[PDB]
Amino acid sequence: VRATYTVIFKNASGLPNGYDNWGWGCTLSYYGGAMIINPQEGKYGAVSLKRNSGSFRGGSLRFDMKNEGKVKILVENSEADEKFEVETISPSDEYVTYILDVDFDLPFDAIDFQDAPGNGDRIWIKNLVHSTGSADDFVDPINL
Repeated sequence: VRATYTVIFKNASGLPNGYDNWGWGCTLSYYGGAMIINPQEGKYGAVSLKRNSGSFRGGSLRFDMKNEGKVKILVENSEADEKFEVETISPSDEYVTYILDVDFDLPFDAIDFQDAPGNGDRIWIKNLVHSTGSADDFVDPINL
C-alpha cells in the first residue's frame, strides 16, 4: 500500500535523465522549465519518452500541460510493440494538472504525448510523475 512515486521531470532543461525521445515529427525546446513540443504539421508528431531501462506498471500519470490543440496521451511496451491510449486532452491556454489512471495490461517503458489533430499545435509539459497507485489515491509530491 505504499505508493511509489517516480519523478520523471520537474522543470526541464533537456530530456529527462534516464530517458530518450523515440517519437517523431516534433521539435523540442526548453524554456520556463517546460518541455515545449512543436509538432510538424501533417506528421501527427509525438514525443515518446522512453526509459533507458526498466518499466512501469499500471498506476497513474501526473503532469502539468498547456496545449493549443488536442493531445493524446499513450503508453507503450516496446518489446510487445504494444501501444495503449490513456486519454485525450482539450486545448488549454493555461497549465492544468492531470492525474490519470493507466489501465494498460502490460508494463510500459515509454510515455507518449501526441499532436492528435496533426495540425502542428504546441504542447508544454512539466512535472511529470508516475505513481504505482490510483489517480484518486494520488498524493502529489510536487504541490507538497
